[PDB]
This record gives sequence, C-alpha cells and structure tokens, in this order.
Amino acid sequence: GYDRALSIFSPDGHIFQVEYALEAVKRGTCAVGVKGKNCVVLGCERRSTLKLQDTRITPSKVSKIDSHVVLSFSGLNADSRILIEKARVEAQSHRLTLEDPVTVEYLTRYVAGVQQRYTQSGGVR
Amino acid sequence: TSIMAVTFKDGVILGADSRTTTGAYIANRVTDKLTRVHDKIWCCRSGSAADTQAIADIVQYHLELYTSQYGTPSTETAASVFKELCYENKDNLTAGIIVAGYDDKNKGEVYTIPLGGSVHKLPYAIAGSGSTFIYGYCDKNFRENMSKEETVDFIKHSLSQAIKWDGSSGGVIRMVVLTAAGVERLIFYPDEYEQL
Amino acid sequence: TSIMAVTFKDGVILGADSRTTTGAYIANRVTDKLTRVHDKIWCCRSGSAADTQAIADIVQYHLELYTSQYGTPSTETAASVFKELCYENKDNLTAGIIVAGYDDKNKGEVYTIPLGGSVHKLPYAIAGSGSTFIYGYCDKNFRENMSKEETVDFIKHSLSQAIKWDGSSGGVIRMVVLTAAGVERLIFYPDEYEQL
Amino acid sequence: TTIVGVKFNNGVVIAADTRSTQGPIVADKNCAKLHRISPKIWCAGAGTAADTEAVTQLIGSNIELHSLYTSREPRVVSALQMLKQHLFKYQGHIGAYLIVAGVDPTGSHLFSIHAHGSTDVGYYLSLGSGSLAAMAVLESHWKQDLTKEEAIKLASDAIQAGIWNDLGSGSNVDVCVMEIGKDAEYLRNYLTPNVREEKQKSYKFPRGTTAVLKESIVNICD
Amino acid sequence: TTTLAFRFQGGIIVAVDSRATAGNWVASQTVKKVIEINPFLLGTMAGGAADCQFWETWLGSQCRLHELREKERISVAAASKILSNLVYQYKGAGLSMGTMICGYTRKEGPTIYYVDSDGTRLKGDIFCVGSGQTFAYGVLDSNYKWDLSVEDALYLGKRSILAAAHRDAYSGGSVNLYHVTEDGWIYHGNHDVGELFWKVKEEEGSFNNVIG
Amino acid sequence: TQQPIVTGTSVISMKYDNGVIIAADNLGSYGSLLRFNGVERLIPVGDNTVVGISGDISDMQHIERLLKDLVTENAYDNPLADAEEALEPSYIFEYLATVMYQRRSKMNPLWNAIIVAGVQSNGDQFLRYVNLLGVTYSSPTLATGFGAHMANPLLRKVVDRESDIPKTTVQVAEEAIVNAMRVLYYRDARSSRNFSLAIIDKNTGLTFKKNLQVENMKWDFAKDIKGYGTQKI
Amino acid sequence: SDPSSINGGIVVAMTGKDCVAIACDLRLGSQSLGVSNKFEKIFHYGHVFLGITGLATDVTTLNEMFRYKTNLYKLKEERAIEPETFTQLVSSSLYERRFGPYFVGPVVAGINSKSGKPFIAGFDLIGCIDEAKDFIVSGTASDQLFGMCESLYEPNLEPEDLFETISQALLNAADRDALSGWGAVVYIIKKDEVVKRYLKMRQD
Amino acid sequence: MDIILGIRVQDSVILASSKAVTRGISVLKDSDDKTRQLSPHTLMSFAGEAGDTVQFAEYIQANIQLYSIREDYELSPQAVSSFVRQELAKSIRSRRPYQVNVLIGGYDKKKNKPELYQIDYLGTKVELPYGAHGYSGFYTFSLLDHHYRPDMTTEEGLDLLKLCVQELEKRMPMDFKGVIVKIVDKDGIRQVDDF
Amino acid sequence: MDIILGIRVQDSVILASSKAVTRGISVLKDSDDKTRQLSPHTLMSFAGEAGDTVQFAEYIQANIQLYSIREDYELSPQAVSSFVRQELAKSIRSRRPYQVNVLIGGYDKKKNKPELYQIDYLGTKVELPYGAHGYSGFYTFSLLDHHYRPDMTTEEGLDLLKLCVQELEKRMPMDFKGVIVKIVDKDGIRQVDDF
Amino acid sequence: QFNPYGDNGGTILGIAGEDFAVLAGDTRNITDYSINSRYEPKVFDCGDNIVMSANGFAADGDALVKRFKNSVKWYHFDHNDKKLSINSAARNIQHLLYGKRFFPYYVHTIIAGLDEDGKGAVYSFDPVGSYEREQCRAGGAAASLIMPFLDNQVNFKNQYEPGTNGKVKKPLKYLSVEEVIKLVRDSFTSATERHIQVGDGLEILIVTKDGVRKEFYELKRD
Amino acid sequence: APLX
Amino acid sequence: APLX
Amino acid sequence: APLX
Ligand SMILES: [Cl-]
Ligand SMILES: [Cl-]
Ligand SMILES: [Cl-]
Ligand SMILES: [Cl-]
Ligand SMILES: [Mg+2]
Ligand SMILES: [Mg+2]
Ligand SMILES: [Mg+2]
Ligand SMILES: [Mg+2]
Repeated sequence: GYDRALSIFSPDGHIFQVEYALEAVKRGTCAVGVKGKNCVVLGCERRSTLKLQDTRITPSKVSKIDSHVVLSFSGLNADSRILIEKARVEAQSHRLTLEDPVTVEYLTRYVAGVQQRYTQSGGVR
Repeated sequence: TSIMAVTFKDGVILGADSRTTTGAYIANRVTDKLTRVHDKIWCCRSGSAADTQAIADIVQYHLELYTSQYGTPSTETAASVFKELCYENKDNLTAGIIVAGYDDKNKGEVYTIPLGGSVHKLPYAIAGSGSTFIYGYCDKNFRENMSKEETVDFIKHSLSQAIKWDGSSGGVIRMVVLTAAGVERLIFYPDEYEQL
Repeated sequence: TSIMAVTFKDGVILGADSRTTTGAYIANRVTDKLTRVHDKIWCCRSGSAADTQAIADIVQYHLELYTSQYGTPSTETAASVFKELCYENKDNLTAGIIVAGYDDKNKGEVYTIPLGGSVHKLPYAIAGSGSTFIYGYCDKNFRENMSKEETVDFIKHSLSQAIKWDGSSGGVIRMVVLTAAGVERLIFYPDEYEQL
Repeated sequence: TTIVGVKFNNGVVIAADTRSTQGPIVADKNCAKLHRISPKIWCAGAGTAADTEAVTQLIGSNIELHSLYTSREPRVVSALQMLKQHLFKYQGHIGAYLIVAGVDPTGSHLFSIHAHGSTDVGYYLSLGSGSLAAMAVLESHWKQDLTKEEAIKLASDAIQAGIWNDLGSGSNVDVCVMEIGKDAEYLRNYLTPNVREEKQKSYKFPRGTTAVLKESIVNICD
Repeated sequence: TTTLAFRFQGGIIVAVDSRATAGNWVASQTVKKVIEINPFLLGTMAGGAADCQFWETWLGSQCRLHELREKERISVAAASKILSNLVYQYKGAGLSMGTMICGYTRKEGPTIYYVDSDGTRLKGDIFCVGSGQTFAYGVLDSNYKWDLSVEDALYLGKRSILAAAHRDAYSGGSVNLYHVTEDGWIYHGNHDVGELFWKVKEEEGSFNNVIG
Repeated sequence: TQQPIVTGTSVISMKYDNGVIIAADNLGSYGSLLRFNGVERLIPVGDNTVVGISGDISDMQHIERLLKDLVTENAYDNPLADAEEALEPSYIFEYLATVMYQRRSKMNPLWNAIIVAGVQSNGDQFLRYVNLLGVTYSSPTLATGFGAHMANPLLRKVVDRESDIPKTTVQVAEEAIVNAMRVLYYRDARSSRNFSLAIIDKNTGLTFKKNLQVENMKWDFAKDIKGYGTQKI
Repeated sequence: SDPSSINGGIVVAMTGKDCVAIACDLRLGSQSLGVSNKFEKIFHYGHVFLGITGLATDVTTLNEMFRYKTNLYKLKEERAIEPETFTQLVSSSLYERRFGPYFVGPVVAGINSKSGKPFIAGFDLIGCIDEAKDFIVSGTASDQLFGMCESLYEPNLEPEDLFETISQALLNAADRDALSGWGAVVYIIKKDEVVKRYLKMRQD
Repeated sequence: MDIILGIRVQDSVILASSKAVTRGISVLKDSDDKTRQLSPHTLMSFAGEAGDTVQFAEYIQANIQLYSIREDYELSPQAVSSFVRQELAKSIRSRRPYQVNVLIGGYDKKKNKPELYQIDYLGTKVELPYGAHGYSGFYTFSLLDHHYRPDMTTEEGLDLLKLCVQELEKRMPMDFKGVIVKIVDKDGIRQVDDF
Repeated sequence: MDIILGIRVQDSVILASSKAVTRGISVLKDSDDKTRQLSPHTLMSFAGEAGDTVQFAEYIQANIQLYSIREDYELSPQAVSSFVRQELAKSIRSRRPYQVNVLIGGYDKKKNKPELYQIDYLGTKVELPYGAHGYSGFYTFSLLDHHYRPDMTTEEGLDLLKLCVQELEKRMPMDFKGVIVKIVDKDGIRQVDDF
Repeated sequence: QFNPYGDNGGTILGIAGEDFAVLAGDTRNITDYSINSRYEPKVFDCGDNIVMSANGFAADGDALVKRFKNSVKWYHFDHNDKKLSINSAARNIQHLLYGKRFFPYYVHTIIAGLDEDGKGAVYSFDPVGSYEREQCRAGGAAASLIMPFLDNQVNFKNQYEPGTNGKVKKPLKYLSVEEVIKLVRDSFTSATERHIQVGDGLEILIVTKDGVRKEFYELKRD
Repeated sequence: APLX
Repeated sequence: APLX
Repeated sequence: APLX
C-alpha cells in the first residue's frame, strides 16, 4: 500500500498540505450560513461562466445528510461527495444503534474527525 | 494366547503359553490352557477364558456320559461335540479351540475349530493371537512322522517366537504328550526358551 | 503389501510383492513398490498407493536439490526427509516406508518408518500386511554379513511365505540390489517361489 | 477394594480391606468383605457389593443343603463350580469378582472367579481395584513353603499396599486363616492403622438451638 | 433465578432473588443479581452467572464512555441495544442471558427493556425472567394495577419473588428490592426468605399449603 | 487430535540420599505386536539430567531433537556453558512442561508421559513428572503407566516421605528399582526383559547403564498348577 | 430423566446412648417444580422404622409392600419383627428386582426389644446392606449429609443432645440441595417411647 | 389434553379441565370433556398421551362401577385413589405404560369432607388443597399459594379458579379453548355450564 | 413471531401480523409490532428466528433509508423486494444464515398499482395477490382462493382479512394474541387501531 | 478422541476473620484411583498479601496462578509499585478466566487477603469468571461435604438463641484465628474420612497485616 | 459453572 | 474380561 | 482406494 507521509510539519511549524487545502477552499464558490430565531438559511454562489447548463440534473450545492440536517461546502466538488457519503452513512448508523437521529454537533464532529484523519494518515492528502 | 497341536510318529503333542490377559495387565502368568476332556483327548483353549472353560466342562461331561454307555469315544467324536457347541452358539461365543487325541487305531489326530464353529482336520494346527507370527516358520519347519524329541523342539521353537512377538502371549511353555505309553506333562521356563 | 529390506556383506537388497488392492479386487498384479529416490537410495512402499507415491516424489525432488548443492546425500539424510513428511502429516497419511541405501563409507543401511513417522535403523526390516506372518521366520533365519546369494534366498523365501498367507500380497517378487558394483533388478515368478 | 489369598504349609489365608465406595465417596469405613460359604470355606469379594453378597449367600445356602444331603463336609471345588456356572449364565451382568479359599477332606485350596465365569488356580492371588498394588507386593515377597505366620504377614502387607496406594481401598485389614485339621479363625479388624485423630472441638450444641414447630408422642404399641 | 421488573404510576419496581445453582447443588444464597450501572440505570441478571456478570459490567463501561463522549447520560433504549447487539454477534456461540435494562431518562420516562442471548429486544411494562418467571407472573399479573402505591408496588414485587423462591427449586436465598424514580434508583433492602416467608405467612394468612 | 502408534511403556524413578535413579525398558510396541527391541527411552541432557519418556515414540524422537537443540542453543554466546550457566534439570523440565501444555491447548498433544530426573547445581535432587495434558507433579518416587500402579507401591515402602530420603542409600534404591522392573515384566503385557537404568549422583555424577536384564525370576511353581479348578492331571 | 433425582428428598439416621434417631425432609417435586410439602419419607412397622428416598412412586410402593410383609410376619410368628430381621427382609426384596430395580435409598432404624441395642442400616437400590455404628445417610443431598454427620457426630449422645445433632445435620445439608427441604421431621426413639418433632426450616 | 386443575375448599372439590383437542396444526375439537364419573361422589380428570387417557379413564370407571354393584356400596375417595395409584404403579413397568396423569376429586360421605388427590403416570400420589398437572402448575401453584384459604366457600373457590384460568389465558402459549368446571360435594357431581 | 399475512386489492396492500412474543411457556408480550417502514410507500413484515428477525428488518430499513437520502428518490416496491431477496440469497450460504421470512407490501407511485411480494429465508421471491408465511398459509390460502376477487376495495379486503383471522383463531393451536393491521396505498402507510 | 481435561482431585477452603484471612488446601494430587503426590502444594503466596488457589484440573490451575502472579508483577511495573488490592485482584482474575470462556480453565478459584480497610477478605470464582466476596467458601472435590458445615459454624445458619421460640437468631460475630484453624482442621479431617480424593496433608496459609504465615498438619493417608 |  |  |  502507498504509505508516503504527505502531510508533514515544516521548520516554522506549519503543515503545508493542510494550508494548501485551505487555498483550494478559497478558490471555491462562496457559501454562506445565517441562523435566525427559528431557522437556518444556507446561501450558495454559482459561477456564471457556465451557460448551457442543465440545472435539473447538475449536482446541487446544498446536500441533505438526513431529513433534519443539511451540508453545504466550498472547495473541490469531487472531494465533497466523499464527505457527504460518509456523513449520510453515519447518519443512518446512528439511527440504527442509538434509535435517535444525529444531533448537528455530533454529525459535525464526525465529519471534522474524518477531515482530521486525512491530515495524519499515510498515503492520503 | 499362542497355542498349537502337532501329530507325530508315536501320537500327538499339544502346546501352549501361560498368559491370561485383562487389557495390558497379565491377570495370570501361570495359566494352564491345555485341558483334559478325556483320558487321551485334550484341547488347547484360546479366546475368552470363561467361554472356553464352560465349553470344555460341557464337553468333558458329554464324553464322560458317552464313555459310560458306549466306551471310549474317538477324537473325531470329541471334536464333533466341541463343534456343535461352538457352531450353534456362534453369536455368543469367542472360542478358538484345537482338539487333539490319541487312538490306537487312528494314532494321533488334530482338529481345529475357529470362531465360526467349522471343523478342520489337519496334520498340525496353530491358533491364538500369537499364531499369526509363526505361520511362515511352522509351514517351513513342519514335517510328517517326526520323533517325540523333534516335535517337542518344533513346538518349543514355534511358541518361543510367538511369545517373543505377541504381547498377549508369555510366561511358561506348557506341553502335553499323548501316546500309547500314556500322558506326559512338560514345562519350559523363560530362561531356556527365550535364548533359543 | 509385503515388503522388506536386508543389509548384507556387499550392501543392501530391497524386496517386494507386486499386488495392488481395491477391496478384494486386484487393481494391479504387476505393481512396482521398489522406488528410486536417488541413484543408490531406494525405498519400499506400503499403505496407501497415492500417499506413498506423493511422498516418494517429494523426497526425490528434495534429494535432487540436495545433490545439486551439497553432492550425494547419505541414506540417513534420505530417511530424515521421509520422516519429516510422515511425522508432520501423520493425521493425513497412511504410509509405511522402508528406506534403504548404499554408501561407500557406511555400506548398506536400512531405516524403517512406520505409521507414526518414527525412525528405526535396523540390520533388516519387514513391513506391510504380509509381514506379520514372517516375523517368526525372519527372526530365526536372518544372519548378519550374509552373501548376495544367501540374502536373495532369504528375501525370496520370506516373501514367498508372506504371499502364501496374506491375501493382500501376491504376483511377482521384485528385488533391487544395492552395492558398489551398481544397481541390479531381479524378478521372480509364481512358478518358482510358490513351490519353495 | 483390595483382596488377596495366600497358600501356606498346612492351609490357606485370605484378607481384604474394609472400604466401600460410591463414586468418590466413602460410605462405610468398616464393611466386611470376607464371607463364609461354609464353616471352613471362605470368600473374599470385590466388584458390585450386592452381587458379591447375594451370590455368596445363595451358593452358601446350596452348599449347606448339599452337605446335609451327602453327609459330607463341603469341598471348595463344589463352591467354585456352582459359583462359576451361575456367573457364566448371567454373562457378566452379576458383577461378582471373588477369591474362594478353604480346606476340605481333599486338602487346602485357593481359587479366583471373574464376573463372566472364568476361574484361576494359584498359590497367591489378588482381585479388586487395588489388586495391582497388592500383586506387586506378592510378586516381590512370596516364596514356596510359607509358614502360617509368614503368610498372614504377606497377605496383610499386600492389603496394606492397596490401602495406602489405591484410592478405592482403605481403613482396616480383615483376615481369615483356614488351616488343615483346625477350625477356621476369622480375624475381624486384624489391623487398624487408620484410626481417626481426636477432633479439635466438640460440636455439641446448646439445648434449644434448633427451632421446632410441633411436638407429638408417637404410638408404637398395639 | 427469578427476576422481575414492572412499570407503574410511581415509576419502576425491580425485584430479584439471590440463588446460584450448579445442577441441584446450591452454590450461593447471596448473589447480587442487580447491577447498578449508573444512578439512573439498573440491569438484572438471569442465566449464565459469568455471562451476565461479565457483560453487564462491560455494559456499564460502555455507558460511561457514552456520557464522556456525548456529555449526556445514555438512554435506556441505547443502553439496552448495546447489550443486544453485543450478544447478537455471539449468537450460536452458547451465551446464556436473560436480562432487563431498567431506568429513567427525561426523553423516555421510566423504561424497561427485555434483552436475551438469542438477540431478542423488547420494550414493555411487565417482564419476569428466569426459571421461576412463571411463578412470579402468576402472583404479579393477578395483583397488578397501574395505580398501585409505592408501598404496595414494593410489596407486590417482593411477594412475587417470594412466591417463586418458594415453588421454584432453583430460586431462593433472599429478595433484593429496588425502586426507580425520576430522581434515580433507590435500594429497598435485602430480605432473607428464611424470615420473610414466615413473616408473610403469619401477617398475610397465605401459604396454607405449608405446615404452620 | 492424535492416536499413538509405536509406544513405550512404564518409566520408573526415585530419590535417594545423594541423588536420583530412573529406569525404562527398551521396547517399542505396535499395539499388541512387540515390534522394536533396541529403543532407548532414557535420554541424558548434559551430565546432570536424564529425561525418561513413555508413550508415542515418534513424539519421543521429536522431544529428543528439541533437547538436543536446547543444548546447542544454550552454548551460543555462553562462556560458562560447561559451568555456572550449564543447563539445570529444572530448566529442562520447565521447558518441556511449557511445550506439553501449549500442545494440549492447541488440541494437538505430544502423546507422552515424561519424568525429568537430575541433580541441581546446589546438590539438591530433582524429580518431576509431566504428561500430554501438561499436568505436573513431584514426589519422592515417580512412575508412568503400569509403573504408577505397581512400581510406586514398592518404591514407597523404601521412601514413604521426605525424611526417608537421607536414610536411603544408592545400593538400597537401585535394588528397589531393579525389583520393580522384574515385577513389571511379570505383569505388564507390553513390557520387555531388557532395560536401561541411570543414576545421577551429586558426588559420582551420571552413570548410564545399558542392556540390563530382569533376572532371579520365580517360575518354578508353575509346574504344580494344573487345570483351572477340578482337573488333577 | 434420572429416576433417583426426579422427586428429590433425604433421610438420615443416627445412634446415641440407648436410643436412635431418624429424620427426613418433606419435599416432593417434579424436577424444578415443588409439588408437595407434606410428603413424609419415614414409616414404621411395630417398633422398626424405615426411611426411603428416591423415586416417590417406589417409596409408596415399598412402604405398602413392607407393611404387607411385616403384617403376615407378625401373624405367623406371633411377634413383632426386629430391626436386624427387617433389614434382611428389605435386602432380599430389593435384590429380587435385580435387573429391574426400585429406584430407592432405604434406611432402617430401631432398637432391638430383646437386647436393647440401638440399630441402624442403609441400602443401595438393589439391596446391599450398609451397617454402621454411627450414622446412615440417603437422598439427593447425601454428599452434604455425609459431610455434616462426619463432623458433627460424636458417640453416646443423650436423646436430647442427639436430637440437636441430627436436626442440624439434616437442615444444613438440605439448604445446600435444590431438590431437598420444604420442611423436616425428626424421630427420637427410646426403648419404649418415641417422640416425633417437626422442624422449622427455610422454605425455598 | 393439557390443562387440568383442582381446588379443595371447605365443603367441595372443584375440577377444571381444558376443552381443546389438538392434533398437529389443527384444533379438532373445542368442547371435549376430559373427565369421568367413577362413582356418585367421585370424579376423575385426566391428561396425557392421546388414546391412553380415555382408555385408562374408562377402564378405571368400569372397575369402580363393578365394585359398586358387587358390594352395593360406594368406595371412599381415598380407597379409589389408592386403587388408581396401584394401577399406574403397575403400568409404569409394563411393556407399554399408560402415559396418563389424573386428578381425583371426591367427597367422603363418612367423614363429611372433600378430598383432592394428584396422581401422575408413575403412580405418584399426594393429597392436596389444590393441584395441577403439566405446565399449568408453573403458574397456578404460586397464585394459589397467595390467594387460597382453607375455609373458602364453593363460590370463593370458583372465583379463585377464574383467577387461575385468566392467568393461563394470558401467559400460556397454546389456545386451550377454555375449561369445563365440575363441583363435587355432599350432593354429588354437577357441571357449571357458564364459565 | 409466527403469523404474518398479506392481501393485495385494487388500490392497496394490507398486511396483518400477530402481536404475541412467546418464549418457552410464557407469552412475554401481546402488543408486538412485527413490521418496519422501509420507505413512505413500502412496508415489510417479518417472522422467524428470535433476534434475527428484528436485526434483519432494521438492517434493510437502514439501507433503503440510506438510498432514499443519497438519491432524493423512493425505490419502487419491485426494486426493494429484489434488494431484500438478494440479501437473503447471500445469507443462506453464510456461516450463520438469517432465518427470517418476510412479506413486502408497497404502492408503486409510477405505476399507480399496489404490489405484494412474498420472500422466504432462502431468498425465494414471488409476487402474489395474497400471501402468508409459516403454518398460517395452510388455512388462509384455500380460504382466499375461494373469497378473493382482484377488484376488491380496501374495506372488502379488511373484511376478507377478518375472515382469515377468525379461521386462525378457531383452528390454530397457539394463542397469537390478535393482529396489527396496516394499509399501504397511494397516500402511504397507516395503522388500523381497532381490529 | 483426545480429551484435554483431567481431574486432579483435592479440596480447598477459605475463611475470613476481622483482621485476618486463611486459605487452606490439602496436599494430595490424584488421577482416577491413583495418588500422584502426597505433598503437592496448591495454595500460593502471590505477593501483595494475596494468597490464591485454583483447584480442579491442576494444569489449568497452575497456568492460572502463573498468569496471575505475572499480572501482579506487571501491575507494579505499569503503576509505580502500587499495591494490588484484593478487590482489584478479584476483578483481574475474572478477565483471566472469562478470556477463555469458550475453552475454560477447569478450576474453582479462591483468593484470600485483607481489604483496603484492613479487614479479612475471601473471594471465590466459578470456572468462567463469575465472582463474589464471602466470609466463607469451600472449593474442589469435597466442597459439597465441607460447605454446609461452614454455613452452620461460621455464619451460624439454622442456629437460634435457646429459649427464644426460634424467633431470635444466633448473632453473627467474627472468629479468632485459633477458632478458625480449629474449624479448618475439623473440616479437612471430616472430608478425609468420607472423600477418597482428600487426604495426606493439610497446608494452611494465614494472612495478617504482618504478612503470610504457614501451618502444616498430617492427614490420613489411605 | 452456576446458573441463576 | 480374561482372555487367552 | 488402492492399497499396497
Ligand atoms: Cl483359562
Ligand atoms: Cl487368542
Ligand atoms: Cl503404487
Ligand atoms: Cl500394508
Ligand atoms: Mg510376549
Ligand atoms: Mg426454591
Ligand atoms: Mg433446599
Ligand atoms: Mg481420604
């Protein structure tokens, strides 16, 4: 198996691969979240250099993880699908064992844990 | 057990080891497996000790009653009585018996009666667990019309080898000589026969 | 099967019958149970035909690879390779093998390997179902430092008796002579050995 | 059980231990394994306890009737023949393993009988679970031409071997000496090498310790 | 064993016997068949002594890890399902357990789950488990009402174990009582059947089959 | 799961004032067939230990190879291999005991009963038993198979407890062992007349005696025994 | 399906100074199910007492059989049967069913009216007599009874002291057995008076 | 077969017996009377192996009726129970034993007392205040241990019996189709039609 | 477990499942719901080995719910039944197979048709107008062969179902404590509370 | 077919006092009806004032003791030489036993020592790790003989105050070390009388705050 | 191994 | 049983 | 199977 430590510390104490991943996020289309007194609203930018698009079938920017939680993102689109899939699987697994849907904090903690794991695992960016 | 009976010029000689077994334990190291059913009709016993004793006792009774009415029975007759008991009760018996006797008309005769209760008249017979190891030796060394001393040596050497290889055989070598002269008992101890 | 190997003055001779059995049916009446694992190291096979063939083939391969690196293997070494296979696979094997070879330093040597995979170095060895019937005969007739002609007669007479009493043995008597002179194969047919 | 029989100069002696077991538990620490068939014919029994007692009594009963019928003192071979034919008939299901010994007009005799009905003759014999421990001693110390006192010593030593080394055997040594021309002498508890030591404490309870619900006088009279 | 637990107006009553047996041999008369998982959760034991004791204390450790990770006491449903999913993995291997997970939480209220070693998991108001379960049912069912007082409910649970202890040869020793409220579980003592039987017989007038 | 094929019978042993004695016959049985007669079942390890083995002979030969290898391995990088860091009887035993119990735990046992006899570096007698189950025990006398039933009772008459050991000489001890071997030949159906005996003494060291025979046997009384009850001739 | 442990129960007997005691539990069950707490296992024929453990149907059958036989004995003999003689009768009767036995563990207890000697005896299911100076035990808690009797017993106890010893032997043995207990009865037997006492014991 | 119960109160014995006859996966009948009158003041209920039960019950009935005609007299419940026990005690060592369990409820006219006997197929007899055969006992015994009193009336006994049937109908796996209840007292045997 | 039934009528699928959970000689529960909603228009009832049933049902439920979230779409009853069949077909050659029999009642919104699938533990799937698992079928199939018509209403289906339960309550050996009835149609899944 | 288990007999016994605890065991070791050793100890000092015995199949017993002794050693290495309390030892032994739940150690385990308040403690285990603290426990072959005697004499079961109508129980009190040793010796002599696998010698290990002391007594050798 |  |  |  491919083992290379890709995410490593530099002399100044930075992990450049993690910091360069943040640059990919900075390149991505803008996403915003605002929560009110009785709701949360997720807004997302879609770039207009793409005309002749089919908006019926094109992947939406906001994804349902469960019937009560949603996930939007900024950065690499292909990367986000992997996180969304894992989150959706964990959502159903939680319902199965705890007999209760995930809290938003728990679902977030899981997704964040996955992201962290990819910063000190060999062979992955 | 290792047993045998061998006809020769003057009559017949029976031979046997002296081991009784109860698993790998020797319950009796000085057993007498050569048994009188009539004055000059004897048998070698192999298989179950209880079965062969019970059979021999019944045969002795039958021949004693035969003698009271019709005089001395033939060796063939004695073998027929053994057969009748062994054949008809084959399901409940474990008895391998060699019958040997001396007539004056018929001289020495040997009949072997295996597990099924069949009868086989032979010049000599071997039986018991230890016999397996001396089929080769006995076939190569047996001759008809041997002398008394030759026949004693043949049995001694044969049973010596049977005893050597068979764990279920051992102790002393007993022998019974049946001739016109009478009945002679012989015994041979380990210190003699082991170093043959 | 009836098999044996016998050391003598000039080396060692292996002997075997030619019967393969499939129940009471003789699947092969001209079988060769004497098998080359090296130029002057041979073996007698008894037990399962498939098991003993598979083992012999593996041993031959091991000794061929040994020879390529370290030169001619000893007879002891060959027996050790047989043992290793028989011992470690004792649960899945039915193989009674006699290993026999000729060194110039050690002369003739015989190793017998029974079912469990133990090794026993002996002056001569007998094995197979038919061996039971010749323990008495072979013990009484074997002498050390026999001649070639005497050893051939000893094996011929021994296997003749084994074949006579064992239903699982028969056909021809094959023999392989191992000496400094080389390797000689001998065969003896029923019409000769039966009337011994 | 450990039982033995030993022949000597002018007769025969038999001996036995006094432990009876049920599985690993000791039921009687002093049972009698030496049985009287007739006044001068005694037998030592191992195996199924009820079988040895019952078969011993039945043949003993028939031997008495036979003795009265024939106006003769009973012979050991008669007891031997009657026992073996009875046991053989039951194909080993009557688990009686016996050492039969005694004196009669013919002389002194020593036999053993197995459950399936086979009999043996000998100068020294041992049966039971401790027979191997006993036979080891007998094979080591037995000789031809033993005296009375030597045979008793040998017999009891053979039983002791069973007592100490066999878990099936224990407690005491019983002996019976049958000498020609004399009365048989039964020596109950000839050796008692397993006396219980003094207990550390008395477990006598204060009167009233046990709680009682009802009392009543029981009528045993008519 | 005989163990029971029932739901009622004033919470949950849990009652168990204290006998352990190896065949007909009475191995112990003082076994603790209730395990205190946390101040709000109880577990009952029936079947294999080691199986129950080992895995229910293991369950307690899993519940502790939940409240460390989630900053919240585990639900009765989730706690019972950890045990049921555990034994289901071992299904066929020969575990022997008849357990009841009893407790209170805010979202659930008083809750009882039956969990056994072939993987059965059932929510319910009344259960009796063990070799003497039927004897306990007989008394419990024929006297049960939802509107029992705390005092009466405690007695009925105690009386039901006593009934089974008496009739079932493999039940006995003493009765351990528990009461589960919104504030947690409360221990209501160890009651030896040696004294309790005669006390109940005299005061209640029952057990007329027995020689007084 | 196994079944033993070629087997060895009893191994017997005892302690005496200055050391230990151990013995075993030279037979390799094949069921009821007394197949092999030149089998050595006592295997010395160094000059202070003898391992006596009964049961399956193929497994015995495997154990021989293990002990042989243990001597080789102990000598590696060990300047005191023939002095303070030589193999003790206690080390050899514990190794075998470990192997025996591990093999039984994998349901593939070495089908043997083993007695390790020797003398420790401080002069103490060593005598301990181990078998296919990994069961271990020590006693002034130890024996396997039929020896346990027939030899132990005889050897215990000489040394019945610990305090009897100083009172027992090598002459008395060897006499008891040789007697026990005779009794086993009378009574064990898988025994031979030929045997080996080994003495490990704290003063005179290891004495290994080969090709011993059972002698001074009593058979003469057999001639007087006729029939099985009523037969006179 | 082991006939001797379907119903459960125990019996114990002891000797004292010029007296004997015999005691039994009261349980009758069907494996785990306790059915009856009034099932006495001790009977008497004249002054001879018999306790029987094991399969309850055989306990009842044998009581009826020995009542039958002792009644005919008394009519023909014109006297009550003695313990030594009755012991032999029990042994004969059990061995008669050698290969189809009653699954029982009987215990005889009593005082010989002629000699005044205390007598106890025990049997296996097929008749083997077990005589004892001290005590006899029987039933599903026989191991427990053996342990209690061997430690608690001393010779020549007075009737009042013997009562305490035998009662404590039975009670503590029964409480370690699932199939024994549910009440107990003790008989104290002197030369010409017999006292019967029911013991208070735990009812689980 | 399956469920048979018995309760002895102050002045009567009450027997309750299930009505179902099941073979395989089919309830063949739901009105079966699992009882026989042995004499005017003695009733026997039965449960066990198919065929054996009725064959045994009727055989006993014939014998008691024969006795009644011969002596012009009614056997006591105790005497009948002992006769029945002996027949079962004989049976258990026969080539093919009767696999039948019974309860015998009777009123002894000489003693003026109700009596209930429980006898299993082995011939194990006990006199009891209340009894049951089969799996029924595992529920009813503990229930009756609690609620039963020795001085109860017939009506109190019937209510006590209703409590048992209700428990069995709640916790028993099989549908036994209710029970037929019969009372045995000084005036003989009568059936309760509405239960 | 034990009794699960299914009837497909004109516009709906009706599932009836017994409420009893029995272990040994004790009915531990009489209100057990032997069903799981896999999707808004798909219901699965189940019966078989203890533990296996619920474990399997919930495992399938989780997978279908996962699919629904991923695709934002409801699988057809046919598609769900094929998925379930394959899981059971895998299971039967595993080290320890799921011993669970199921009925799947669904309403296909694209076809506007009710659909009933019967699948046993071996993975044997059939589409049927009416179905049953276990011993129930031995009574209900012949009954439905006679009384069933393909154009029946939901109410007619419920009356047809009452006829089945009545027959089972009459002839079945065990007390299964009634049934929970659920209807699957164009508007989804609902429970009949008074049956 | 190979049977990996055996039965080495013997019996053990643990009693706890106020400031002490004893763990006793006979020194006999057996297989079937043979004695392997008259003195083979099976009660061991495991350090930290904990004594332990694992009675039944001796190979499993030795393996378990060996593993626990090793567990104590590593407990010191990993937790700064901290003393392993008796309650912690008990829990650790449960995991040792249950770790082989599907191929069990064939032994009844008993440990003894002092709890963290200085009071006597006895813990007992079943073969697969179920455990419980008690004042009293007998284990092994003669457990069924000794245990009911202990219920009666240590915990005063079935004993009421005289004259109180069976209403007031005999009050519980701690026993002195002298009284406890009397009960141990009487328990073992009684067990030796009636159980064939028990005898030869008795070894008692007494545990106080001062350490572990040993006492040895002869038992009957039959 | 006890049961409960 | 005894064999020969 | 073939044997030798
Ligand atoms: Cl004979
Ligand atoms: Cl033979
Ligand atoms: Cl070939
Ligand atoms: Cl072959
Ligand atoms: Mg021999
Ligand atoms: Mg109870
Ligand atoms: Mg009890
Ligand atoms: Mg003892």
